[PDB]
Amino acid sequence: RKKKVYTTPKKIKHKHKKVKLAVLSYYKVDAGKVTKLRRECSNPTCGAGVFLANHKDRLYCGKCHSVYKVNA
Amino acid sequence: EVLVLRGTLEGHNGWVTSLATSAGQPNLLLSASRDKTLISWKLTGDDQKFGVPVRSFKGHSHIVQDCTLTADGAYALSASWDKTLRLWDVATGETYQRFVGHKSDVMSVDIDKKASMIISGSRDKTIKVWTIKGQCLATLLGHNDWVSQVRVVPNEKADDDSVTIISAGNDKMVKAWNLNQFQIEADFIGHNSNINTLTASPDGTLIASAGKDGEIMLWNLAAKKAMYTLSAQDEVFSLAFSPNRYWLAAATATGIKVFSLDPQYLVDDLRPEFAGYSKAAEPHAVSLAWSADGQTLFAGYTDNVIRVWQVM
Amino acid sequence: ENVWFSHPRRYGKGSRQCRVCSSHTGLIRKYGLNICRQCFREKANDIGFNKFR
Amino acid sequence: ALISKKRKLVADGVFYAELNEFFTRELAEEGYSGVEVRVTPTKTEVIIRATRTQDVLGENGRRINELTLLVQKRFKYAPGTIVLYAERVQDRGLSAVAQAESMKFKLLNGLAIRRAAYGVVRYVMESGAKGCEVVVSGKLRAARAKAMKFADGFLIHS
Amino acid sequence: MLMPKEDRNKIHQYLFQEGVVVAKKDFNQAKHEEIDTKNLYVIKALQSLTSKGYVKTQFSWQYYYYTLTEEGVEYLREYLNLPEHIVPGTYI
Amino acid sequence: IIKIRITLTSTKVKQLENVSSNIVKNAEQHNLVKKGPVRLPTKVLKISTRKTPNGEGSKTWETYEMRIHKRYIDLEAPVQIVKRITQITIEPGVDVEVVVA
RNA sequence: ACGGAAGGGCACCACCAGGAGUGGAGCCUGCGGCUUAAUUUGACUCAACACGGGGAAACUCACCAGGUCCAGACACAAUAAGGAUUGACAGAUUGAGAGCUCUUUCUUGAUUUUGUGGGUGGUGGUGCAUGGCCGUUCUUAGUUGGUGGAGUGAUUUGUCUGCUUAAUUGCGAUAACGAACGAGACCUUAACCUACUAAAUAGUGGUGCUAGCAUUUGCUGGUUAUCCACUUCUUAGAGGGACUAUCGGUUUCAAGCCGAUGGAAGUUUGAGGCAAUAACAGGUCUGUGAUGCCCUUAGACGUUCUGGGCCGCACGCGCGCUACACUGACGGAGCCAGCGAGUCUAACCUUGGCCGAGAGGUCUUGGUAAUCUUGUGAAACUCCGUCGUGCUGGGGAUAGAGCAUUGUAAUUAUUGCUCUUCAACGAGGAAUUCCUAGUAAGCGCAAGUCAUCAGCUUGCGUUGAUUACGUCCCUGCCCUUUGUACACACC
Ligand SMILES: [Mg+2]
Repeated sequence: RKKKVYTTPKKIKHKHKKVKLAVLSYYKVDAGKVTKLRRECSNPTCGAGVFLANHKDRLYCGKCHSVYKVNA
Repeated sequence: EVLVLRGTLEGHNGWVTSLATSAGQPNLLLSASRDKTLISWKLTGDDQKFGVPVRSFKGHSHIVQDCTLTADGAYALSASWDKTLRLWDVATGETYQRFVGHKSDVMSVDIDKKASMIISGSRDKTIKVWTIKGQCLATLLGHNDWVSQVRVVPNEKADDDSVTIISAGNDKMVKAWNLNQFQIEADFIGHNSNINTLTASPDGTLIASAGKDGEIMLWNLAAKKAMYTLSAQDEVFSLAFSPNRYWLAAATATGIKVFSLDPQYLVDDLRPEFAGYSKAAEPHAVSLAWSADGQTLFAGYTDNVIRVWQVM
Repeated sequence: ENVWFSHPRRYGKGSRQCRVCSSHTGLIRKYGLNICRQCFREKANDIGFNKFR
Repeated sequence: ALISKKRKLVADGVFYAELNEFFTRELAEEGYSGVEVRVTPTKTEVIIRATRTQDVLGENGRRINELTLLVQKRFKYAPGTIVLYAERVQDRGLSAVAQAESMKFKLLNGLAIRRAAYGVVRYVMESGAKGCEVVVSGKLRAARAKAMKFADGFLIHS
Repeated sequence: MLMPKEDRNKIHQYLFQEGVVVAKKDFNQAKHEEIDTKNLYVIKALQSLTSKGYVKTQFSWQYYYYTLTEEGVEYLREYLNLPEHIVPGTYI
Repeated sequence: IIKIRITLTSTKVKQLENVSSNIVKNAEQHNLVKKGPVRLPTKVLKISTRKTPNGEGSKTWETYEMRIHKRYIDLEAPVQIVKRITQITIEPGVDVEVVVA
């Protein structure tokens, strides 16, 4: 063992660093009541405080590790 | 095996004139002292503290000379210079029965097996044998000098045919009594000074007696002979026989000496240090007794301390 | 990440290991010793294995 | 229970070996010499043999309760069934474990090898030993390792 | 090291009420048997404490030996509980 | 009365024989039928490492021996004297187990 | 120190006289060479090469082709509760149900991220920097103070002419006297005990119940405790016994040696364990959380996961196994041991009943063990029969098909069983190893490694010899004398 040739293509890529977006916490604001958008989860361990992401006809929540899947 | 330092027990205001143990509870230790009281101890098996007293017994008006415990570990008996004996329990103090009738001090009291009767050697040259109701069933005479120490012998057989007691006074001679007939059976002569302590071996055959001249000379009352004599070269105060292994301990003036009597040599010459006390005489053990297991030996010194020596 | 220690280790030299030097080679597991060959020879007297004959 | 006596008697033998190596590593600076394990029912005990008992017994009973708790946690004992004493040494000039540790710390303090060894061996003979022998081996004062020994009296290996 | 906070408390609570941790030198041990967090979590948190002091470690026979020090008890006081509490066996 | 059994396993003969003598010594001072010490054949545990670290040198072999001595005594006694016979005989190197029946 | 110098002794790691062999054949097992992506590596005369306890499918694993993770502690600085950061459904991607990484947008939230220092780990290098351990010099008997003597001195004597011993073991002689280590003594094991201590976890005899024959009162049995008695056999505590006892013969008349008798035992009773002073650039950094110095430390030389390799074959070498047959092969029959191991929160040794040609499968049971496996009913061996001098029915290499077991996984056949295939090898050249009595040799069994694999090793028992009771001829060793231009010491 002398050195490394690295025949794999030069991938020093890292993960997404929990991508730094702007402020994202908006149910909806009117002139000043609040209505629910990006609806909550049906899990009994989730007392309606977690958003369900919609990507492509899917509903995925991040409170679970893997699967909060109630498709609509 | 060497006896070493384990701890000290401070619970008195006088010399610990007696130590006694019972096989019922290995953590119990009864201790009579010069402060007219008896202190029962509770042992925990730890460092220098070793534990705490449990019950303090009061009611004697003079020095409690000798204390003893029964087999069950509950009942206790005390011989005190107030011409009375008192029978206690370690539960709540509570003197059951007093024993009066002696015209002078009583040195040693002793309880027979199965709590049957009690013997008592006193300073009126008598050996009074008492019931547990307080009735002195028999009084024995024949001692010219006043008795210093009495004891019953431990029958190896479980009450084979009879029980016998032994006596030792300041008359340089040891008596051996059978209280079943209230008769004398053996005069043991050969002491040159006043005998102040005697002890019977747990085998029920060997008797060790010792006095002011400091010789510890042996008898076998089964054969009624004399074996030998060995000296500690100073005054000795009390003797104790190990219940399990073959040792004999002696509370001397210079300190404590434990003897391994099968090949008959000294072992270690126990000399604890008392943080000074240089100009006058050093404190010495006055009463000692082996424990039930035989791995621990308690000694009552003059300076308010019960000291424990334990084999490693 | 479910693949860090996914391989089973229930037998062979990869499961057992010396309890003193943390090695898989030269293991003595007679009488439940589970110690290295060299480490046993260091403290056989402490364990109680003496050499008579 | 319910272990064969061959596997049982092996177990407490290696239980001694684990405890002895732990106490040498922990109480190295206290002049530790050895232990013995008291196999008995009703709160079995372990006795330590170290020169400086006033350091082994810490302030207000410290330094031995932590040691007892560490043995209790490691070996899975019932609480209150293991206790630790400490009697110091019998004739510490006659023990090699005490003397080799004394050699090491004298060497660690910057003392010369000849000066540290002769002081140790003269103390062992002052302790009534029949013969003593101290050997130091390694790169002592040069890059090439040597081995110089110090003997007094006589020693038998037969 | 991630070392989540609710598991940091129970590790530090055990170091308070006992002060002695052995913790079985074997990573990914799958639920260490005194503190029911991971043994990797126990080892690295107490190593994190050791590098700044507060605890002394002795290692022998694939087992650690963590012991709380006098400088660790006063920092563990304000971190976990109130004063006038005896961590080690100093209370008799 | 109840019939019990005292079994002693040891690695030291001197620390076993006198205790078995002591066990039977507290057994005939008052009279009861003994069925005394039956000594099982001794067990020799052998471990044979080579001699060495890594295998250079002449192939020298060792043998480490652990000796096990076993005895059992079958006694019958009332319950109050079965207790304090297994408390007073506590000594290094030997384990004592008592079979109730 | 060496000598193809001399004198005195010793050694089956020397020979003699022999035995069994190895080297010749097939195989499997290490080493080299070649090959390979890698075929990891250390070790090269004794004192490397069935050695690294190294019988590697994964792991081991150190090598190769790839994919993860930080388990980079702490100190400082910067980002950062208008979010420091972690994790992930589905798809792409990937050997892959690795949110590796990307598309999307959820969650977590102050422990983290980046930078600066450091920390840690390394089966990375250096055993020619070391510790410890081992091997060897070295299966031998050697080694050193004190005081005194000799010499200017390095040094020498003591520590020796002779005899004796396994022995620097002793008798002795003596400018030495008195000592210490080594040897011996010691410890363990195998031998003898009708003597003690007593054993339903070892046996023995009688007594009860009961079976078969004979019947006449007997023989062979069974009966988990039916009961009684004992310790010859078995066990293990304390002991005894051998010290060359007695006699004869040899020597300076001593240490001793030889012969015979008695004895269980006459070689130090047999065998071990332990084992001097001094040394080796002997081996080990790949046993160690033993360790100095150098290297690496995030695309890692750390660690983990998937595959592969260590086993690859024109050839050479070392340790072995199976054979070349009739003192044998095959089929029935007899049946005879010893050393040991074996599972509580875990599947260990397995009896017995049933199914199956076998391998094996299934239902239970005993055992944490002088209790059960187990009397380990082992094998060689012994009868009876077939074979008939024929590479044959010796040999079972190589190869084909199928059935099972362990294992996540059996292909590069793990291994076991069944059928078929039926090679070389006709007693092995030069060389060369080991061995003197319950020994060589033949034979199998237990344990280590183990999940599965023993042609290996550590021990054990079965059967059991021929030849010596010597010598320095070959190879070495100890002492003395002697020569030396050698001291890295005749390489
Ligand atoms: Mg005055």
